[PDB]
Amino acid sequence: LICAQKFNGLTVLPPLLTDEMIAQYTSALLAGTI
Amino acid sequence: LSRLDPPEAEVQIDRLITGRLQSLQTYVTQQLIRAAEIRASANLAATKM
Amino acid sequence: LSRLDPPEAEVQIDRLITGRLQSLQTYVTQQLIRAAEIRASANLAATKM
Amino acid sequence: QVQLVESGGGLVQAGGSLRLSCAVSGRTISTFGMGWFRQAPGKEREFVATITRDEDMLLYADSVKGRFTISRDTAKNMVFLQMNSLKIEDTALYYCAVRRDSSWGYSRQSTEYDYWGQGTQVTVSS
Amino acid sequence: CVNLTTRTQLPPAYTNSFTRGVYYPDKVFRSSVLHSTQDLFLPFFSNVTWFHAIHVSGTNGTKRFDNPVLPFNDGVYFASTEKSNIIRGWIFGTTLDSKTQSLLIVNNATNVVIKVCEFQFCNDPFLGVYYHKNNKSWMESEFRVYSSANNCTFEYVSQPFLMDLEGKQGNFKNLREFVFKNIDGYFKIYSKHTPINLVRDLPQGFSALEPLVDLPIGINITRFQTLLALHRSYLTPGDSSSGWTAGAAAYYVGYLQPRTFLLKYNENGTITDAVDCALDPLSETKCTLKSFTVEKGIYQTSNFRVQPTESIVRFPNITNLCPFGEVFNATRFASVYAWNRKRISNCVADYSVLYNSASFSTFKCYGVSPTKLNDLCFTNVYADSFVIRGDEVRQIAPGQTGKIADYNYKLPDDFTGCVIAWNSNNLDSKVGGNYNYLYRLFRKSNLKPFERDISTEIYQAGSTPCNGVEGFNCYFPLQSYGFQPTNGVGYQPYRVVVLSFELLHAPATVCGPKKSTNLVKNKCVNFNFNGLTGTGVLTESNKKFLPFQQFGRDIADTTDAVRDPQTLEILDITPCSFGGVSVITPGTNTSNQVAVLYQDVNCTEVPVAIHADQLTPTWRVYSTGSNVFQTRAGCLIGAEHVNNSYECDIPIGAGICASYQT
Amino acid sequence: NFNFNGLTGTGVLTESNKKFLPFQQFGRDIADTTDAVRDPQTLEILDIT
Amino acid sequence: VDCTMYICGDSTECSNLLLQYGSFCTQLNRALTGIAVEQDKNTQEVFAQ
Ligand SMILES: *[C@@H]1O[C@H](CO)[C@@H](O)[C@H](O)[C@H]1NC(C)=O
Ligand SMILES: *[C@@H]1O[C@H](CO)[C@@H](O)[C@H](O)[C@H]1NC(C)=O
Ligand SMILES: *[C@@H]1O[C@H](CO)[C@@H](O)[C@H](O)[C@H]1NC(C)=O
Ligand SMILES: *[C@@H]1O[C@H](CO)[C@@H](O)[C@H](O)[C@H]1NC(C)=O
Ligand SMILES: *[C@@H]1O[C@H](CO)[C@@H](O)[C@H](O)[C@H]1NC(C)=O
Repeated sequence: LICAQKFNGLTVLPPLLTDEMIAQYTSALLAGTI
Repeated sequence: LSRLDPPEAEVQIDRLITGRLQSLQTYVTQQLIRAAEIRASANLAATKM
Repeated sequence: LSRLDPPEAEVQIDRLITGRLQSLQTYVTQQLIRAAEIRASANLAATKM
Repeated sequence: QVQLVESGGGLVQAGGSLRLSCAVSGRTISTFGMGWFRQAPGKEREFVATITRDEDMLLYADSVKGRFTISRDTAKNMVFLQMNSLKIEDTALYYCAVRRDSSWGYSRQSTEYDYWGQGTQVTVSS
Repeated sequence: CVNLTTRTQLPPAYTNSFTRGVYYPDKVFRSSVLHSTQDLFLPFFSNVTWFHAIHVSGTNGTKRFDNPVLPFNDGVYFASTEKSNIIRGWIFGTTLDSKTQSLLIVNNATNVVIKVCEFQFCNDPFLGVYYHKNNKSWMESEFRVYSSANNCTFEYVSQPFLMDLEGKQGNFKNLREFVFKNIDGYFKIYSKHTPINLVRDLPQGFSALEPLVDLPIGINITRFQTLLALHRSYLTPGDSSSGWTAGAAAYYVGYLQPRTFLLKYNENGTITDAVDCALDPLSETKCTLKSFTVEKGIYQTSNFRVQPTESIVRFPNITNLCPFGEVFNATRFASVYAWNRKRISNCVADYSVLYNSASFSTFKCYGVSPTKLNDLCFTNVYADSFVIRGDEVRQIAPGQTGKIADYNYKLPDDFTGCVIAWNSNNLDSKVGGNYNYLYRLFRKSNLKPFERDISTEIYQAGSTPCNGVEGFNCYFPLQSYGFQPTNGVGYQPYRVVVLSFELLHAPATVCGPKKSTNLVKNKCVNFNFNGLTGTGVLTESNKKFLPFQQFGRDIADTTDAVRDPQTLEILDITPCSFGGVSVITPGTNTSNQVAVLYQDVNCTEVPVAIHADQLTPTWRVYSTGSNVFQTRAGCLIGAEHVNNSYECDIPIGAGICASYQT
Repeated sequence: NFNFNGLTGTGVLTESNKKFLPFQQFGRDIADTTDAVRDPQTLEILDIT
Repeated sequence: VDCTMYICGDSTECSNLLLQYGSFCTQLNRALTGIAVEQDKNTQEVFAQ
């Protein structure tokens, strides 16, 4: 599991664009399209 | 480190370091190839958009 | 070579050779990856042309 | 046996403290023990604290109340020990030389040696 | 020739070094190259002692002259600014007497004199200078720096540096800087002289100290002291330094510790600018980028780690009142001739009660320490327990093997383990039992290894056998108890447990006493639970382990929870808080303000994350404060969180970004 | 093949336009490689190629 | 991945020995950072149109 990778140097950087922001971008694209 | 006096454990430490470094290098190469493939996929997705 | 005889220096020369070969292999792999990326970029540039 | 270098030894003195020490076989290595037991006929003998090879545990009183014993030196590897208050009376010979036992441990009944040996005949008892 | 120096002895002062103390690391030439090197350097914006040597002409004022012995350490930095030269040299050595060779550096009006001799340095060294009778110029009278040498080892001469004999002008333009070190046996001396236009403190300019000379004296140096020139007290006023005075002067001193610097080399090969990587996060990111100007953005400079605070060792219950230990104390046991043998991975007897805070010598270990037992154990060992008179176990104790005391109970010749003989009224469960039992003194036939005698052998020797438990030399083999007349006997009745070495098949069998350190939760510590070892932050765990399960493991096959061996409580294992250290700062041209982001770490753990040991005024300000902010990517310090939600300028993570606003 | 105060290497010595400080012995390039050496006997700056 | 931690960890002797391998760890860290940045770059290019 990704969440289980924390020992001996392993680190995960959170994405710059959060899932909510991606959803907002998709909604804006759909609104402009329609 | 504890089971051998440092002069004797130097060879074992060097071997372990070499093995771990080679593992890291191969992992990084695989990650680079996967990231190139994902970059191509993202370029295709942007073109589709 | 100056500070060690061939029979004993051979280990040190072999270590240097293997390390330099590993470095060169890593450099060549990185260069190949960059060359592939630039080939993709040049294909895109040709398509745009 | 060849006498080992030391920075003060012999019979104890009233009041104050004495940094009893003796040169160790190893050089620049502190992973060794030490024993200061003196062998001599009669009951005029007192137990002396011992230092283990690990050195984490100090004296028979444990590190809870003891103090760190220095066992590393540059010019000549040596072990430093602090002496607690004891009776000045003493009759055993003192000889700071190569130790007859190297398997140092936490045992109490263990002693430096069973018989006596060459050493100074200083005595203030009889 | 003074028993003890006499003077006012006022407290010393302090001042900021700024960028002074930069020297060329090596004789190499570089043109327009930013070279980074690790060597003994004076930290930037550090504190340097400001020794005061002045005299005030008036009814009252501050008059003093300081020249005490100071430590040498890894290096020394010196500076001086006087209208007329007053500090004429320095003294280096360990004992500062004739018991060890000491470097001596002095200056005069003809040449710089450097010599190495066993000088008997005075308590208050100085140079005696007095006005000439007719010439009216300063003249030397006595060289009160030492009394005798008794040995010569080296002598060198060099051209004089800048001269300033007679005081003139109201400025201290004659600034001289010197650096001394004794690494690799070389007494390297770096110095430079430049003019200044200030009356106090140090200049704000930058000037590298070019090397001058390198003396391979090779003598160990641990102490040093500065020297100056003193005028006759009865001729001129001033503080009576042991009966002598001097004119106005002022000099500084500093110390050097290992670190790395970013040196900028001019086109001509002269150092013009230097950045101390350990000065502030801006300098650290500059060193990481190997540039003196950093463009706006976020750069990963270094990695922080929360090192363990203390070591924790835990093991099964003490154990108190364990049935296995009851056998050794007062149930189903006898003397050495009939001791009880046991082996099981159930618990440890009550001897470990004293192994928590009252670890006396009861845990008699030979060749090894009791602590080593926790880290690792011996090979197959039985559990032989019995009752004897205190320290009488010497016959059976390890070390006395090899057909010396093995007749009563034979043990392997390589027996090097631990023997437990303990007794207490409070730090124990049961009192030592009676020792009235039969014993064997000697036998003719051999004995099986790691086993006790069972043969009923009788020897018809002797004429006057001893009487009672205590007496003269005993010759009869079989008697009620026994003692060796050649060794001390008659100690207090104690019960002794001996680890009978076997060195066969099953290893890591029953062991000796094991430590039970106090449990620490929510604080990073090194833990060792029954051989299993690691580092992390112990915390209460909701996991429900089965009775036979000691510790858990994740899908990655790494420990993530351990049952407490004493309280049988599950404790989670969490790795030490570690992550990257990203410095957030706009373009160096715009501003020098920076913000430090620590990845995946609680804001409360930032100060304890290997911080608080560097320059506090510059680093601690960004390591904590009232502007600390917590975000998903990590903890942000040095920046103020706002809800304006502008467009991203610097990528931070999880939709957050940093920008520079005025 | 040259050997200047123990500095051994191989190159084509030629005139050097660089200016060296009184104490500096030799010079190095950006990649930490010798590029100029001062002649100990005549203090002349000589490039290395 | 922290190269120094992964290969060695909290130990200091291994960290000191690994310095003999030049700057392999720095290269691997730079590559990983580049891939991480490229991920966000692709995400922004595909979505932020
Ligand atoms: C461990 O021993 C102590 C001392 O007798 C006892 O109080 C405690 O209950 C024991 N642990 C458990 C889990 O019973
Ligand atoms: C300062 O640097 C920034 C780049 O971060 C640039 O946009 C700006 O024009 C610079 N200003 C000056 C005065 O150089
Ligand atoms: C940081 O610690 C505080 C209190 O210890 C806690 O409330 C908070 O949730 C923690 N945050 C993170 C990201 O661990
Ligand atoms: C931002 O909002 C939080 C609560 O949503 C509030 O506590 C804080 O004061 C606000 N800050 C600003 C600068 O508006
Ligand atoms: C070098 O030595 C020679 C003779 O040995 C001499 O003629 C020449 O002037 C010297 N050059 C320097 C720079 O000292």
